[PDB]
Amino acid sequence: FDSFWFVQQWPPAVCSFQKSGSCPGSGLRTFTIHGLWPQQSGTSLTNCPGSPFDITKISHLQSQLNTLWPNVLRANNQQFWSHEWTKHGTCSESTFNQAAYFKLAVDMRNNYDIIGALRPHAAGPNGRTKSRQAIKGFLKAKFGKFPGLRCRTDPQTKVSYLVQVVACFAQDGSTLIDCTRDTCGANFIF
Ligand SMILES: O=c1ccn([C@@H]2O[C@H](CO)[C@@H](O)[C@H]2OP(=O)(O)O)c(=O)[nH]1
Repeated sequence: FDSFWFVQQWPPAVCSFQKSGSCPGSGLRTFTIHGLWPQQSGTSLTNCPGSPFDITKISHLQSQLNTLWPNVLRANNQQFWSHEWTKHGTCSESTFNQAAYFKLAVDMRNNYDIIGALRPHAAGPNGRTKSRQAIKGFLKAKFGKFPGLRCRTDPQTKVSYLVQVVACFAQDGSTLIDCTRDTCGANFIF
């Protein structure tokens, strides 16, 4: 791998697309971790053969993980962590063992407070239209590099909503670099 995509999701928006059934994310008001995805030549590396998920290796992080990395779609946090490890984490296991991988995601979340970086500039979430350039600009000013913005379009109204924010890191997992791909248009609701 040559870099990482640290992906955070906005729970209310994610769950807004679940028009049927329960969705725990509907009641959260902060960005939470979706995943830490190793990258290679502009694409995500997935399903690499590696070690099976072992909860005992991250037992010391259970408090932080239940708070910062909850499953927002269903009430089963461990299943989500196991899925993320098997699908993404194994691809960077040559340098980051399971414990280090989850610790890395936690440290990244604690050091990349999106709402805190937007609130002062009147760019916090309020269900109104935001500019892609403005949001990327505020985050670049605070963190030093451009983030990636990901959006989803509502099937009924065709309105675009911000659902995830990506912070791009070099292969060392600590050096921030500019992201280069957005799925958001010029404007979206946030
Ligand atoms: O909080 C969350 C956010 C996303 N997911 C993803 O959706 C699929 C549900 O079975 C899960 O497989 C997982 O897929 P991922 O996008 O890699 O594919 C959750 O389960 N919980």
